[PDB]
Amino acid sequence: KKIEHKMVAVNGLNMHLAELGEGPTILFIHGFPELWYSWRHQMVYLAERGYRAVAPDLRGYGDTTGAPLNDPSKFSILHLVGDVVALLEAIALNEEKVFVVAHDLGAYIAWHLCLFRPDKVKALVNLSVHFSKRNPKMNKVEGLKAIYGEDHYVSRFQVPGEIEAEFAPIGAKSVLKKILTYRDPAPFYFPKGKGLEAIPDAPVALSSWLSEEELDYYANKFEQTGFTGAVNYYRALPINWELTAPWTGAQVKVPTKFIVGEFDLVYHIPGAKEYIHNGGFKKDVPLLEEVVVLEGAAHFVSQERPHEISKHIYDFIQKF
Repeated sequence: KKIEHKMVAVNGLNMHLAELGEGPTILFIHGFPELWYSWRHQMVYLAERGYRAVAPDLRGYGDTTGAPLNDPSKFSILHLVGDVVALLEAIALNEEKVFVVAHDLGAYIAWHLCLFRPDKVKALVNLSVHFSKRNPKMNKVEGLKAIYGEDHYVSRFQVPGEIEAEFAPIGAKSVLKKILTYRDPAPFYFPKGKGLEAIPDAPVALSSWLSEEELDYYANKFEQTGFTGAVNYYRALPINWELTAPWTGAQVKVPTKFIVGEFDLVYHIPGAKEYIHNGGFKKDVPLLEEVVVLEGAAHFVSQERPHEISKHIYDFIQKF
């Protein structure tokens, strides 16, 4: 009937889980700066078609508690995959393998889940963030800084306290509205002191997919938690690069479908389109099926194009 919420002890956290439906499990993993709630439309669509949809708030987000906000080292990709493995052990006890659907930093987590524990995943649908072949020369923060400079969001998120202080006088609702409705293919810039002024606005009609009630759901949660938990994922990127050196040259061996919006800023990182479409991606992910690009859509595809995303998930997982 209705979406059920519970709290589950996992990997030192008290994790909030939302759940709908009965049948084979699909784990949904949200992105930045989002919540379990970003999957609202898919949960309904797949539950109606005989699956059990489960979507947690990740470490540092929403109603999930226990991670120390003052130590970004506890938001490493090893901690995060640890969370997910523990979650699956707690909530999918009689399914050796489950389906995984993920978006943005959720997809970053999912790629590493499949590297570390392919035995847990039956098939994967990842949105927005393609596999990143580890660059042995430098970490991702340094790479993106070399391209886009110091005001690039990844660079600005690095120093603890700074982006939090930038957002404080603006309020969570304005920050989330600006990010959620963003449509330009350039990365976000947060120059010191300029608030949201360096972020262009699209015509209002292009965000009619986001109701005021939906926006308020996010704004209310983030008013309470703040942004430190979410931003700490980016502060951990340098250590993530060091910690993942053992998987140089390793392939993801799980059957995979990848989907991205035409206007997604990640899709416009220099080299990404080449990697995705011209063979590199398929080499790292040998069971990657045909890549899907959603024409006229931007980053938040699960909410902007819910039917297309829901159906793409259903059609993929039905093959198994």
